[PDB]
Order: sequence, then C-alpha cells, then structure tokens
Amino acid sequence: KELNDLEKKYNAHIGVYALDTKSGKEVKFNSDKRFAYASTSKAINSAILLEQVPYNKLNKKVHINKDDIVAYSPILEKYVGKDITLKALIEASMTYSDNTANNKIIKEIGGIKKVKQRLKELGDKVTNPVRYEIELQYYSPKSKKDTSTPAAFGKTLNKLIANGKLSKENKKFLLDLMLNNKSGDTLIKDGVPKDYKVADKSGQAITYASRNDVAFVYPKGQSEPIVLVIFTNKDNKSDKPNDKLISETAKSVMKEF
Repeated sequence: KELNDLEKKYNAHIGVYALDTKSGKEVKFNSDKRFAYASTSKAINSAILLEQVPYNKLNKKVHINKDDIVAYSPILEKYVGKDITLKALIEASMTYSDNTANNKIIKEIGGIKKVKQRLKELGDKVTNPVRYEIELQYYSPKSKKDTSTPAAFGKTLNKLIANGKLSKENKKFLLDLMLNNKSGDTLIKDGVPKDYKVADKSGQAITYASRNDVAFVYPKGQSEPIVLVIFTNKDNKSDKPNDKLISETAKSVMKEF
C-alpha cells in the first residue's frame, strides 16, 4: 500500500520516520516536514526527567497547588493542596495524558528552556518547545511553535530511550507504561501484526485534525526495537481526524521490515 495513496484516500498529510535499531535501516515519507507534536512530547519530557533521577529516588514528593492546575488533568485535580511522588507524576502523564502532570515534570527539569537545552545537546535543532499545556495544543501551520519533523523527533526518541542514558530500571518502568497504555489501541497497535509488541504515546492537537502516534515496536523474534514516528494533519482548522489512517500507515510501513 503506497503512502501517497493513503494521503488521497483520507485527504490528509502523512509524515513518517521509522528506524530499525538492529540494522539501522530507515523508512521516510515527508520526514522533514513540520507537524504539531502535541501529547507525544509527554514521552520526551518523562525520559529527560528519568535521566536525572534514579529509580530508587522516584519516591521523592512535590507539592501541588490550585495554580498548577490546567485543563484536562483527570489525576492531578485530586491533588490540590497535596503532595505527589515523581513516580505517580510520570504515571499520570503517560497513562492518563494528564496535562498538569506534564507541566510539573517540565518544571522539575527546570522549565522549557532546560528542555530545549537538553535537545540541543542530543543534537536536535528542529523540535521547538515554546508553550506549556494546553497552549501548545493550538497549532497553526503558519507557526513553528511546538512543532517538530518525523526525522528529528524519531532520532531524539532513539537517543534518549533506545540508545540513551537511562538505567535498566527507569527504561523498563517507562516502556511498561507505554506498553499498557490503552489510549493508543486504535493507532499503531491496530495496524501491526499480532505477534509484535507496541509501546506507544499518542497525541491530538486542537486544530487541523492533528493526530499523532510514536512507538517502540518489537517484531516477534528481535529484542531490538523499531522506532516509529507517525504525524498527520488536514487542511481545515476544524477537520476531525480518522484514526484508521494511522493504523493503515503502520501496516504499510512495517512491510519494509
């Protein structure tokens, strides 16, 4: 199935970057075009924090007040005036896509500027974090704010997590959250073969049908992962996205491996 054909069928724009970490073979399609990354950045922020906090120290607590709360914080709203461990913060952001948990994580790292700084060091000059949740969800094709390209985002996910500086315990804790996440069952998880294990983080911005999924894919019989970045959008501001597009893009791309 050709990807050009998939863009016509759904009337959408597809951006893909896949890297087999075993062979180093790559599959690219509009892999240098910018798209809003939305909530898939939650994975990037959790990883960056886990580089500076050992597994044994995730029990450490942070205080949450009224001022921290942003829209769509299903777990964090129950914590106003309370303390929460860093472990529970990462779980709320990854599993429930909690917006307040993500802003607090970025604060712990030091703020948007420390995140950007870390990306530079990893060699990522493209990913451009500017706003916190939920302003980062307001995408305009005329702005570079909070956008990245499928190639830049995928090489960063490979460096941070697959070939990164995480300890065994931290890497496993994070990947297990991503494997047991039920929010991405309609995406990459829906299009790859049944024997394949998929650890993903999905995303949806408010405008232009911005629907994304990023994953670590384990083919039956291979312990090294295939990193898979799928960013898609439509032409009108108010377009509603169709998840089958991403399931189909994933089935089509996996045929190359």
